[PDB]
Amino acid sequence: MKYIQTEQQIEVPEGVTVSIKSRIVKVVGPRGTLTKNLKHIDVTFTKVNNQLIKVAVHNGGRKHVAALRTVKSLVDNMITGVTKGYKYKMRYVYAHFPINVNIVEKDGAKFIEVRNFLGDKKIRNVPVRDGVTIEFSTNVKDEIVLSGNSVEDVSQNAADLQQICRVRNKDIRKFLDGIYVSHKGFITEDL
Amino acid sequence: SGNGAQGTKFRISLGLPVGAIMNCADNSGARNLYIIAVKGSGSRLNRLPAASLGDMVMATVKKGKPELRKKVMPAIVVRQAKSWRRRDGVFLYFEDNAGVIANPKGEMKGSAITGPVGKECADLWPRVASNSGVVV
Amino acid sequence: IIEPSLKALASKYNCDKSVCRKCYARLPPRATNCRKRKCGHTNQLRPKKKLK
RNA sequence: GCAGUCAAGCGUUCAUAGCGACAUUGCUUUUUGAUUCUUCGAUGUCGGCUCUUCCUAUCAUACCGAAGCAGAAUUCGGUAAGCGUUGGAUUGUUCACCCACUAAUAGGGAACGUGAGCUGGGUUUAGACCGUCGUGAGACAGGUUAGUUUUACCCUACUGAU
Repeated sequence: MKYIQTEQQIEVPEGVTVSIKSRIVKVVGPRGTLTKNLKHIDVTFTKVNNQLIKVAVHNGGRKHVAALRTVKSLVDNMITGVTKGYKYKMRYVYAHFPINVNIVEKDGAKFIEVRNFLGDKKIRNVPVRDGVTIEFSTNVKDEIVLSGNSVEDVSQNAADLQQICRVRNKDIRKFLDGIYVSHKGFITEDL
Repeated sequence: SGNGAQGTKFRISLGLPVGAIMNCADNSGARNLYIIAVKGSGSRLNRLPAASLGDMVMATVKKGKPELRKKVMPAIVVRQAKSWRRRDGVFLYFEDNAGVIANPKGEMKGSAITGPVGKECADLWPRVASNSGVVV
Repeated sequence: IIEPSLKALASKYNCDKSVCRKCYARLPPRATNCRKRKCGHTNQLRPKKKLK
C-alpha cells in the first residue's frame, strides 16, 4: 500500500549510550558493549532528544514496514542486554538415566560436556560463545543457568544445548527426557 | 557367519559353490550333502554363492536314510579340501569335503564327528567344537 | 521418578503442537497455517495425538 | 497404469493414524487400441547372453517428520538414484509360479537399446506325421520333427600412438 512513513520511538536509559553510524549501531553500558550491523534492512535513524531515537521508513511497502518494527525490537532487546543482562535457565528431564552436564575447557574452547544422556556412550560437546557464561542454580537440583550480555548469542547457545539432546528412533511423546528452556529471565535480580 | 555365529572369521578361499557334494562328517545317518546356497553371500550376475571352512549352509541329502531327504536342512562345513592361507603363513588343505548337520540355532543333530575338523570351524561355532573330534 | 512438574515443561516442546495433515510437519499449537511451501500454506492442521 | 480434490461412513468411542463409498480433475506413452503420415528399386522380425548410459512414480542404504509409534516389529510421507537390486528348477519364452540367499531382490527408456556383437530355441518358404474341414487339389493363432543366416581393406565416433 506503499506506506508514506512509519515510525518507532526508542527510549535510551541514562545508564547507557548508543552510537549510530549510517546503519552500524553500538551500545555502551555498565555491563559491556555490543555492536550490530543493520545494513541489510535499509532503515533510517534520527536523534531528537538524546534519550529518544526515531526510526523512519519513507515509501516502504507492507513487507518492508514489517521490518521496521523488528529493527526497533532488536535494538531495544539488546538495550536491556547491555543494561540489565540476560539469564536463561534450563532444567534436566530424565526418567531412569541421570544426565551429567559440566563445563570442560579443551584448548580454550569452553565445551559443555553432556554425559550419560539416555545411557548413550557417545559424548556431546557444545561450544560456549563470546560474552556468555554458564552457572549452576543454587540449592536446586539439575538446573543450569546461562548468563550473558547478548541477545542472540545467549539464546542461540541456549537452543544449541537443547538441540544437542535429541532422541533417535524412539517415541517422542513417551521419552520426555532431555533438556529444555525453563525461564527466560534477566541478569538483574530485581528486573 | 550368520545368526548365532558369535565372533568373526577371517576370509579364506571359496571352494564350495552352489551344487557341490560333501561327505557326511557326523553320525546323522546321511551319506552326502548337496549345497543349495550359502549364508551372507553377495549379489553379482553369474556368480555361484560359494562356501568355505566354518561356514554354515543348507544342503539336502541326495543319498541317505529316507526321511532326511526331500527337504532343506542347514549344515556346517568342517573340511574344505581346498588350499587356503592362514594368517600365520601356511597354505593347507584337507583330503576331502565334509559337513555336519545343524539346525539354524547352531547345535548339531548328530552325536559325534569322524575325521579331522578345521579349528577355523571349531572356534567360530562353539557347539561344533563341543561335538568335534580331531582338531586340525 | 516421574516428577510431573517438569513433564508439563518437557511436553511443552514435544507434544503440545499441531501437525499439517498433508506435509506431516510440526507446527505451533495456535498456528493458523503451515510455514512450509511443499504443502502450500494449508489451512487444515491436526493436533498432535496424546499418549495412549 | 499413476496422482489429486470433495466426502457419507469404517476405524470400540473419532472424517481424514490408516482407509474410504456416490461423484469429479488431471498425468503417463513401457499395455492394448484407433489412424495410416514416412518406408514395399526392399532401414534384417520374438526371445536369451554381453555391455554402457539415462529417468524416476525409492525396493534397500543416508538424514528426518506422523501413528490407534510404551520397546521390537510395522505402516504413511519429505530431500534424495550417489550406490546396490541375485543364484536356480519349468517353459523359446515376454509373462508367470515356486526353491533359496540377501539390506533389497523397484519399475522402466535409449528404432518394443543391442544379429557387418553372438545363438537360432519360437514364429515364418520348401520334406514329413496326426486331428478337424473339403468330393478333391488343399486350409487350420492347431500339435510335432529336420531345416545354408554373408562383407568393413572406407568416413565419422570411441580406444591407444606419432
